Amino acid sequence: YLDSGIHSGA
Amino acid sequence: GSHSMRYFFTSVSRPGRGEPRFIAVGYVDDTQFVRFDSDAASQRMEPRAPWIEQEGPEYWDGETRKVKAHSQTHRVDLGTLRGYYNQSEAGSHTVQRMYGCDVGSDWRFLRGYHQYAYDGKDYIALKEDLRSWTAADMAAQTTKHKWEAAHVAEQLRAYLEGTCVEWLRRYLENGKETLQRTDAPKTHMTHHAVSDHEATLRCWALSFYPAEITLTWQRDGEDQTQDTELVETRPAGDGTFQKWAAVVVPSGQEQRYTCHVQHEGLPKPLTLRWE
Amino acid sequence: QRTPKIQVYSRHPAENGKSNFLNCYVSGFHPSDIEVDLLKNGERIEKVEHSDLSFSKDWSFYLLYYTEFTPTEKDEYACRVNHVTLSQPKIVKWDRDM
Ligand SMILES: [Mg+2]
Ligand SMILES: [Mg+2]
Repeated sequence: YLDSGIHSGA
Repeated sequence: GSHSMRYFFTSVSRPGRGEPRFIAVGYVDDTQFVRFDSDAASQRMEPRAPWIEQEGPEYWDGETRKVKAHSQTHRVDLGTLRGYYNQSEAGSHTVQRMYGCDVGSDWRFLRGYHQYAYDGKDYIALKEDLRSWTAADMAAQTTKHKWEAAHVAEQLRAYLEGTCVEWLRRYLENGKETLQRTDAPKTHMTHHAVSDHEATLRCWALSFYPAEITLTWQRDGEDQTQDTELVETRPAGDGTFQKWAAVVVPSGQEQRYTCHVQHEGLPKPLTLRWE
Repeated sequence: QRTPKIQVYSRHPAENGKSNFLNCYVSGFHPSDIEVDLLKNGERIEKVEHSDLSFSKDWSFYLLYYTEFTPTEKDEYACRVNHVTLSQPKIVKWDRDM
């Protein structure tokens, strides 16, 4: 089950 | 014993035309269970183990949505990093990310991780405290400040200690027949003359799971490292692993040499001799 | 910047005349773009598959390439690998003892 918050860019 | 869930993501820019190649794979322990490949036709998260196939449409729709979100984040990051490093639009570059959680024998949270690389080198990683960041260089330090301000570690910690472990436990149950089974190495020794007075003894460990294993040689009951070769553990292609260790010995002296095999699937280590 | 390590081997201990699987495992390389062919008597084998790209703790990549094959006395099998880090393709012969 993937993390549903990977939205913060480098 | 202990267990883990891990996801691996790779994005590679394609300066000549189009968007980056994006590949994601998920594992429980040493078993791959899902994949996404931007080059594939489905454009969905796909099953790679029987025990995940039982998950219904809501699961697959959600994993697909999330993995595409991961891909867009990486795509943007490729541009951002190119800028940070003052690089040309001409070359191909790579972003890699890995994250996941470990649990112990009681299936309780043990450890979490979330780390990120640019062009094959450490860039930024969550520390084991799940609060702090290791930034490898000044570009990564810029990212670190950004992520501090956006509460990133808090969100990551919540996933790693909660959601990650909850779903790992679910998978361990649903796939118990294989995921909670150890396959002990099937072992044997081969003998290959290298002259008329010396020979290689090769100690084989085959068809084992998990991949973790130790193969050692002894001569007359003491460790032997001289004139040995140990190959890296390799996949058989059917979900199990293989390894061998070899030693060159004077012909006629084979009985001095013993191969020792340690693996989680063995109650006690095995000892092999040529004979 | 990091050259592929190569192992070529069969899934099962080989017996001539018994169908098997020919594996080429490439690992420890970066970047991920790589050319891997399996060869029979020097010619490329057509239907070769590979695993989904993954990587180790040091970020180096690994892939397994594989196809069905039948070991024989006369046929020679090999893996041919090219990568940016290599000045020319590297060929590793299959040896049933390794
Ligand atoms: Mg797009
Ligand atoms: Mg080359």
